[PDB]
Amino acid sequence: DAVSLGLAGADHPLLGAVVQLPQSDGLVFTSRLSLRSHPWLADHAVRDVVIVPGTGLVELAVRAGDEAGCPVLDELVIEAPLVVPRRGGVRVQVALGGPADDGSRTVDVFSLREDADSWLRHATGVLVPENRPRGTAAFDFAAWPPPEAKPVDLTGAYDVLADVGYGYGPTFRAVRAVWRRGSGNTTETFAEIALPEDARAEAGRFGIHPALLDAALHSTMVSAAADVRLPFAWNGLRLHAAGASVLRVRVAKPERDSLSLEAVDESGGLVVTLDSLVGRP
Amino acid sequence: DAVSLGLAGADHPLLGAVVQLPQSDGLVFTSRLSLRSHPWLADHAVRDVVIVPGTGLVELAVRAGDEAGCPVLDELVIEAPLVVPRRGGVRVQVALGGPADDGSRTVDVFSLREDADSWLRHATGVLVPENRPRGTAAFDFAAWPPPEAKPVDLTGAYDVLADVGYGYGPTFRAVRAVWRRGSGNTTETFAEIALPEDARAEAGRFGIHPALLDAALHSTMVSAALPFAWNGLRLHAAGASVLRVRVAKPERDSLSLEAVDESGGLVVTLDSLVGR
Repeated sequence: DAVSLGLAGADHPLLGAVVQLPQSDGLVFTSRLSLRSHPWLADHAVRDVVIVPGTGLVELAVRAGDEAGCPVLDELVIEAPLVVPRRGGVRVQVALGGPADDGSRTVDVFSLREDADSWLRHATGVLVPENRPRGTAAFDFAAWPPPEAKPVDLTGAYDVLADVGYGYGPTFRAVRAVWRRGSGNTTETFAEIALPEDARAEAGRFGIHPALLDAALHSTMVSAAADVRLPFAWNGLRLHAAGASVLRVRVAKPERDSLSLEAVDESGGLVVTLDSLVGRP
Repeated sequence: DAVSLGLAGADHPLLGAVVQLPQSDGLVFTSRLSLRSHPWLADHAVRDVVIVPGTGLVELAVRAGDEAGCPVLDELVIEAPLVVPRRGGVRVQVALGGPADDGSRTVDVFSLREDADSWLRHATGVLVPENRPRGTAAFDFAAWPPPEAKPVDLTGAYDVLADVGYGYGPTFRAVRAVWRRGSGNTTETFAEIALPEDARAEAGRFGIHPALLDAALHSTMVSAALPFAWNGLRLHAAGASVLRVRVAKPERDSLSLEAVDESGGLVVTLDSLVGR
């Protein structure tokens, strides 16, 4: 019970408690993750090591920002994998700094393994207030699949990814269809993403289920696998509608090493936009 | 429970949890106080309002320091009283800053009532590492009561103060005997302080029970029948339940304290508590 200890409950599937820090006008979220308390984390493992996806860190950051009325993820840099131990727990912390004059806050994500004597930083970034909302998706998701987009046969793809090193279990195998359009840096990837029924109830409690956001982006790899790197730098991430479980997505390339994302729900309402994601080996 | 949520248990009767803050090398202790959870708190009330004693805030500050290797309270300035609701809880926070080159750390005590939208600060101060050898009492407590000190009949004294608006309940009525030496600004107050039966058993849970320290200092009020800045408090021994005490006045508006246990061992020294 968070409240009997003098904190508030985070009401969130990955986070335990939040407490304000009146001294700095900041706040801090606390959590303990394990494979026994969060079994579905086992469904994202890179070379058989369970690591919290980049998208899980994004969700944590945006949940913290939203607590303080700074829902926009201006920037997030992923420093070091948040390894979940195959037995035991790891203590997690999301730290939100006090507001600057523009109202922007720093956000950092830390972890402390049961064995450890020092915390490890996993991500550091900046959340900003929403000065001006978006309204509707820019891309025409109503004309679907998009004209002249060629469907990709997905048969075998998630196996070919596992071989290369990407171990997506059932929770993350959410790419239902992929179409492709264009060739070079003008490549567009379109996909339908739907979480398996096992993840559905959880999905509703997230801002966006990290597996839904991960699949939205890893559709590009699934696309390629039918003919390792991790997310490095996130820029301009906004969550527009909470708790989705099924998406239509367009993924494109602003530069040769980067992705942008727009995703809508089946009613055509915006769910997530991402200005830029840069990756690294 | 705390570990479940990503914190550590505080193992202190007035604190719930503690967590490090790697963003700042600080740490934060969290708590919820209520008269249901902490019934003895009701025994410290001013004009019918339950206030966490100033000594309570000292006890939390030093416990927070202990956590970080900064056990000595260089300074604590009390700002707004920490009111305990008659029903439902009040959220308390003790915030400890990162270390200076000193090793010294800031300490701040806040609270949040059940629907306020803002925190109130109650106390702010500085903790420092223990850089001095184990303490020796300056005063000869073994010659007791002191030469030329006069006994003070305490009959009805607590009741006097209760009409003035100091509601000391059973837990806080711990002054047992008082001797007085001198008068006005030069007076030394010598007292035997003992927690009552029920708080006495629990005293081992505290650094020093806030009622015991409160009574150590309010022996002056009892003898005569909410302070501001603490300076230079060292807790030499933990878990005391009975004291011999000398309270003196460094300045006409302040008190100083030395206290020893029944065996003569130093328990707590306090350079000054100032009123203003």
